[PDB]
Amino acid sequence: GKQPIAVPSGVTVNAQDGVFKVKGPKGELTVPYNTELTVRQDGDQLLVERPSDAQKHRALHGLTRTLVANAVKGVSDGYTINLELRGVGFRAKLTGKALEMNIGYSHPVIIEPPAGVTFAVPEPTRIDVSGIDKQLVGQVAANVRKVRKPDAYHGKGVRFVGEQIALKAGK
Amino acid sequence: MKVRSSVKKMCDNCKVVRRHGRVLVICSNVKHKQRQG
Amino acid sequence: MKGILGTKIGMTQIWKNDRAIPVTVVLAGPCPIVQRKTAQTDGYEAVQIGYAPKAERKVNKPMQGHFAKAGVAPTRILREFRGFAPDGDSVNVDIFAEGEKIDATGTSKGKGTQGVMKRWNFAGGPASHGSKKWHRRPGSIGQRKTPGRVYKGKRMAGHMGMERVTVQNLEVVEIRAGENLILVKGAIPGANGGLVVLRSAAKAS
Amino acid sequence: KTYIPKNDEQNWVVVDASGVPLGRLATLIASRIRGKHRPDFTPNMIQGDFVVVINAAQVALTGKKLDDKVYTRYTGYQGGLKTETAREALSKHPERVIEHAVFGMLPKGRQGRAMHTRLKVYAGETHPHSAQKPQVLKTQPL
RNA sequence: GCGAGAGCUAACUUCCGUAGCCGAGAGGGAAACAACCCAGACCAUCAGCUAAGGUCCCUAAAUGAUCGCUCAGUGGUUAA
RNA sequence: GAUGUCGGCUCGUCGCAUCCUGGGGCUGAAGAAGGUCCCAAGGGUUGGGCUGUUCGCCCAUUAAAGCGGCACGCGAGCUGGGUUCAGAACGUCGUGAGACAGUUCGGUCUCUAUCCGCUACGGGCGCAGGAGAAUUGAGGGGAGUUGCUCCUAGUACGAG
RNA sequence: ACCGCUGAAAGCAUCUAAGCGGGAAGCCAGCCCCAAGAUGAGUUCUCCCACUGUUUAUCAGGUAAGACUCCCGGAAGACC
Repeated sequence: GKQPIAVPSGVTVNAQDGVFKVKGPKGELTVPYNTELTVRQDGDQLLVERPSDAQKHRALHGLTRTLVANAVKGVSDGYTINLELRGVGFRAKLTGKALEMNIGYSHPVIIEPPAGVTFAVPEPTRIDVSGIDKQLVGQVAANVRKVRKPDAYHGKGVRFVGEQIALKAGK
Repeated sequence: MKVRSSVKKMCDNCKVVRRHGRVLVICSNVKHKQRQG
Repeated sequence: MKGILGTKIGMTQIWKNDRAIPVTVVLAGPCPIVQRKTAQTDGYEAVQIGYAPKAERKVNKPMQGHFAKAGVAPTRILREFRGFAPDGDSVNVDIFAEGEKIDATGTSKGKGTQGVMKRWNFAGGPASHGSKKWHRRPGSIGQRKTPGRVYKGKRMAGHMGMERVTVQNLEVVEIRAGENLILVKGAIPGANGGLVVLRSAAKAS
Repeated sequence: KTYIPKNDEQNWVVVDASGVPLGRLATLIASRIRGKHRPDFTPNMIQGDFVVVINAAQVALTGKKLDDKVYTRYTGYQGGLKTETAREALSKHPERVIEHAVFGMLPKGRQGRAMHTRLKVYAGETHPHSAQKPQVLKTQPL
């Protein structure tokens, strides 16, 4: 079961109906939920209470909270993942906002950030996907982590810095 | 991937999961990767 | 899309540089515009061009009105083209450009009633080791008490030819405006004197 | 001795298909069509009012509108003429999803067929009301 | 169907014992269908109550009432 | 009071427990090449020699050179090599007439399609006037294969 | 098939039960051909236009636009 709810300043919830509408310094974010899913703010902090309790319920429960709490650090602090390009001649440049891979493929890989995401590069050997929506970011750093998975013999291609990739080790 | 009728753990990892009407087996190691389907 | 009507005329030899190329001389006379169909009148966009001319003494009364409805001059042939336009009358000048690949579409020369060896290739049989089913005649139409019939489409003799056809991607070699003549590489369908339609690649490489 | 026939009647009803469970609705349509509270209430010929359905496109199903509901359709000599589509796949022609689930809950004989004729669906709403100039007693489902 | 031999505790298999049915049995049911289920047709009737079975629409009759079970389309083809 | 039999040839079509091409997991997978399990039948799956063969062995190739079903698919479609007529021979059995797990040479496989089905092509009528012509597309059919060289790159990889 | 993002019920973990994405010579669309007897028989442009016949010959009969008949041909075709 989940209940705590840190709703720091910047926020602005609006449980108006099922579109549990939100607005913060990072940009108004909206996350829908279950109506019979009871929730609003009490006193200062917040909480999503529930009707029945066992499964069909306690699940959406433990869902919504975790979800809203997100939009919080959401419009509050914004999210950003840091990827690592690794291997001989692996490197990303850029084009406007376009992430530009260069990872062994006979021709270069261009990646374009969607409606509310942004690419950044420190050294053409490390990456970053910041943004508002925790999902998308993950839901995209993926698409970048996918342009090339790490190998079981040298763990190349994109990865998660503190990524644990042991090597099979061959000949 | 291992499609076996009888799907069970094979070490203190094997994490029997249930994705779309299927019985799965995700272990930290792969050769334990199972799946009735 | 684009396109114009024409008449086949014949093939002949022509060298583009040092490589001789056979070519089908087509004549895509200037084409009139006799009715602009629009997805607001006929529920769809398209055009109606005309071709060979016609003496008015042959021209039905109703047909006159239709042509007169644009003051064109009775053609004798009308054909539609989807998503086209221009203003005035359609010729090949500017339309097709030397180098374009096209889809010529005439009417196959009609081969009358043809066997299977000829209409579907088949193989007939023997010619010497026993027979009565020398060469042509199909082998067997089916199986037995199962599918106690024959399938819908089994290939058998029939009228072959006289069908619409389309030979895609042809290289408009030369183009003699001032003569609505055009020259295409390869062979176009149907015989000389036949109506062929030339369009832009239906979908080319 | 039992009662005879009439005719000079052709009740022109307009059921709504919105959100309602296709089937249920169907049964209803299939009801009136064939013979509701029926006039002379008779077999021989039909007196079952004319039905107009709007929307349709927004009919309703349940677990399967992707799974299970597969409207099959086997063409010419079945030389692999096995053509089927998911019901959701009937987003090209919701119109038929209904229309073709009712001609089922209707006699299949000579008359029976002449009875789909009176059923008349429209994937829309108000615009549909155009193909509607007679009566229009809106007798929604339940 | 029940009780056995046979046979792979195989077959609309084969041979006995035993009861019922078809054979010589129409009618309702089981989509359809000898024998399964209900029931034994003297004739006439726009009359009525029931069996087995049933009561969304194709068919006659509660999309009935109340407390539950499963989201599989299980229901609408088996097992370790 | 007859459901023509083995094998070919012709003509196909269907299932998948996929032979090759497509996608994927794991590999004891370095790469290249493979093993193996999953998903997947669009399409494709060669020519010769021996045998009546099916089968199979073999020559040369191939991406491959799948397995099965359809009265061991198909004789009112062809053959007829095979085997279950009459002749004749050998071995074998029989005193014999004859016989056979057998072997061997020979030996007339029926012009005319009525119903369904199928391929083409017309006549009627219908589509709320009588006519000329140009079309929408409901639905339906066809096609849907693969190699090799080059480039990237002699890179990644690899002690090489 | 297979890989995944956000992620509860199992304060962790999880491709999942809410949700979202990638992904095959296959499926649907796409290409070429047929096609409203799609009897739910569609659409568009154009033409001919409102004749005659007394409950004795109740509907046919002149005709318009148009077309067939027929003649001479054809790269169309068995006949049509």
